[PDB]
Amino acid sequence: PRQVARYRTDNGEEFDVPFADDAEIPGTWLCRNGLEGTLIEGDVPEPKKVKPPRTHWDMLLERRSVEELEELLKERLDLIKAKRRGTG
Amino acid sequence: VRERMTTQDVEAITPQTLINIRPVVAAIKEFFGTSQLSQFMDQNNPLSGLTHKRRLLALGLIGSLSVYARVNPFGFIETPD
Amino acid sequence: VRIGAEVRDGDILVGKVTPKGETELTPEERLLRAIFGEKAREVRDTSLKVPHGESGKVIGIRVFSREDDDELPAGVNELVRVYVAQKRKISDGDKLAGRHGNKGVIGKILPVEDMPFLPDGTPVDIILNT
Amino acid sequence: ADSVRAYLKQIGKVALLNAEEEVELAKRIEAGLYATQKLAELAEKGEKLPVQQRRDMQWICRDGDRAKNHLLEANLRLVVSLAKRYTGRGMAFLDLIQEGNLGLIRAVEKFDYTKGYKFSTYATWWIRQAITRAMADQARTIRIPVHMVEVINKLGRIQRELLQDLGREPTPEELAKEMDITPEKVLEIQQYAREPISLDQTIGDEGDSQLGDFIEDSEAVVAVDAVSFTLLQDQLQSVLETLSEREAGVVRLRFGLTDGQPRTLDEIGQVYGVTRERIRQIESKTMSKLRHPSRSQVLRDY
DNA sequence: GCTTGACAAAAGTGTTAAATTGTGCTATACT
DNA sequence: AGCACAATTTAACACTTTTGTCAAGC
Repeated sequence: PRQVARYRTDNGEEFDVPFADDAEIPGTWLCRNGLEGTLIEGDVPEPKKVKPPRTHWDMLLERRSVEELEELLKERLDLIKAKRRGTG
Repeated sequence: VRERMTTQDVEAITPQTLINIRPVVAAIKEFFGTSQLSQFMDQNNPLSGLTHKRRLLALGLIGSLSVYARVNPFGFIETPD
Repeated sequence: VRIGAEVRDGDILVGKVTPKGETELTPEERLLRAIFGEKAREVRDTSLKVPHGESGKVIGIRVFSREDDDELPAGVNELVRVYVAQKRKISDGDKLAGRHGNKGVIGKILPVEDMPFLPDGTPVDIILNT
Repeated sequence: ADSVRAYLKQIGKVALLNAEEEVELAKRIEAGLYATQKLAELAEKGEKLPVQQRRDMQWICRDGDRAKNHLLEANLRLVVSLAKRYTGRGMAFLDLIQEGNLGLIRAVEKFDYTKGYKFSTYATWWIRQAITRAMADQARTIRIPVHMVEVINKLGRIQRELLQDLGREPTPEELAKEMDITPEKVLEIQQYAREPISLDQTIGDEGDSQLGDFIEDSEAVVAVDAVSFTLLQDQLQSVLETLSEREAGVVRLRFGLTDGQPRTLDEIGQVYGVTRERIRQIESKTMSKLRHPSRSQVLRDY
């Protein structure tokens, strides 16, 4: 007594996962491939509030205020503009 | 100790903090066990235990000592003066 | 086991038990459980039995319990050692030997009667081949 | 042919940075990071910039990473210098070095050139922490969370400092008192700290038989039982032939001999179309019938 | 032979508090 | 090392639905 569900990985490979009939099938399944797969059924409800990992920009921003950065860029840009024709 | 006495500011160093005696005790406990020289005393009769003591070893390899043999201070066999 | 008791092969020396679960007992096992009314216990038997081919009397017991005193290593809560000893009659098959390197198995043990005996009627103990 | 003597041969190629250079490279990294973010933010804001200035900022980014990689490649010696001290603790040297290089990477991302401290001052923290944190996560075959590795090491020092104070190894109570935890807790901790042994290790001691082949598989089928179990099934089947048809069906379903699944009284009554109470009443009469000596004496031995 | 209701133990189920666990971080200088 | 904090697991408990039982009765 079992119902079969299919899951599609990102690469396109499909996997058959036999479940029991009286239970609720998941929408994503850790497959033999090692990659998450999405059911080809109607739901497929949710992505489960994935959170963004911390990036180098996050670390920089929380020490320099955006004004300090703008001035440093002006320093750098005025430095660049020195070689465009400017000084020789 | 060298790593301990080098890694710090100074004047906080005491002999105890500088020395964990773990390597000393470990080497001794690790010698009596898991060593070819240290062996369980063979004793099914007083003779066996007596000859287990006085047995000599080499890294022909195994032999026992002479009756009147008397080792010298360093460990040079002296035979009877 | 009580001191001075006689123990054969497979007898129980110390009775010990360890937790067990989930049991998930077979249906044919439980049906008898209900018929005879013996509740399936929640723990499995881990009891010390005398090894196969050993027998003797129990000399002494050494019990070490965590309850009172007794520095037993982390995890251990109690220890008991059983000492068994046996008189070993010289048996056919054992090994004898003299101080000159001669050794052999006891091939047979003949009744004192049918033994080569001196004119005294003094039977000889052992017979060595030439 | 050694692997590490090669890595050392390559990192030394780069020239260390003086105090002034660290600041210069650090500037280029922050400028490039913001310039890159500024461009990406405009598309969201639906804004545009001077075409010429836009190409300038685009080059700023390219220049920032060169400083980012140059800054890393210059300080690799620092990672190795700290990695030396942690060898033999259960992690290979190279692993400690790479993990240290990961800390070095974060030191660069979080370094602040405006504070005026030499780079090695702030990099040692991240490099050190990276190596240690790695060991707690990887060094043990059975991974132990960091907080537990932390307490185990503290229990070790408390035990070492207490060892030197009392001239004897302190018991759980002292160790517990000095550490402000229950002795039963320090016992649970000392079990966690155990490290496994090698099955491939040879314990023959004259015979060269490894430890592995000495373990008794306890789940393996007992030869006599699987047969006596098949004989019990047969004995039960025959014993049921004495009961009524409806009667045998109930006892089977209640214990699940036929379908391997026990059933509640309600479930059994639903298949027979009767109340759940009656099902209970049936079982009782048939347990006392099965308790009749004729059917039982055979089963007691089983 | 069977069903009803009262009823208590038992097993689920949802809601919260506690604990465990994982990640970030430490600024003299140190290659 | 050591701590802070967030994220997640585990416990705890109330409360609800089940499941087994009783006495009395159709």
